Amino acid sequence: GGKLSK
Amino acid sequence: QLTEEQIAEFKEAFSLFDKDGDGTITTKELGTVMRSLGQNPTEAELQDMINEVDADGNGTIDFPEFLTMMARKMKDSEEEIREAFRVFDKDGNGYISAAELRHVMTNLGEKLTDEEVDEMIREADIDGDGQVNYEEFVQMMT
Ligand SMILES: *C(=O)CCCCCCCCCCCCC
Ligand SMILES: [Ca+2]
Ligand SMILES: [Ca+2]
Ligand SMILES: [Ca+2]
Ligand SMILES: [Ca+2]
Repeated sequence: GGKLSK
Repeated sequence: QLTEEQIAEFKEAFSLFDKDGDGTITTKELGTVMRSLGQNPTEAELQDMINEVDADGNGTIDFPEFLTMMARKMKDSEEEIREAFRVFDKDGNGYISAAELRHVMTNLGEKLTDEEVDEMIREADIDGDGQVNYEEFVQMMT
């Protein structure tokens, strides 16, 4: 949906 | 640390594996997901995998164990990332397009608005060309 890891 | 948006994303990803929604991921469910991604694990290989994440050894994967596994973002193989990239880059041109990402989401049985697919592409895109090349794919999970 929006993000994951750095 | 682990953002709340990540917990949201990982909870959604978890629902992609837990087909029946019984709160646990089984080897059968892991098998269908992997086959939908062009893979083909054997019963034993599938069982070995669940094991490498089955904290309480009960045989199945619960969200806590899945969240835990995902927490292992500290990892970073150039052939393991490579196969992952390949499932997405279907035409093999070195760039994952919104349409290709959509196709994999579809096989995984996930319904997303075009806007949602553009967004996923957006957060992974680095150069701004609107696509995800190998270099950006890697950084996306390390
Ligand atoms: C936002 O909507 C959440 C993103 C969900 C993507 C699910 C992908 C999980 C399956 C792994 C496939 C990639 C191959 C290693
Ligand atoms: Ca299940
Ligand atoms: Ca378990
Ligand atoms: Ca491509
Ligand atoms: Ca790009």
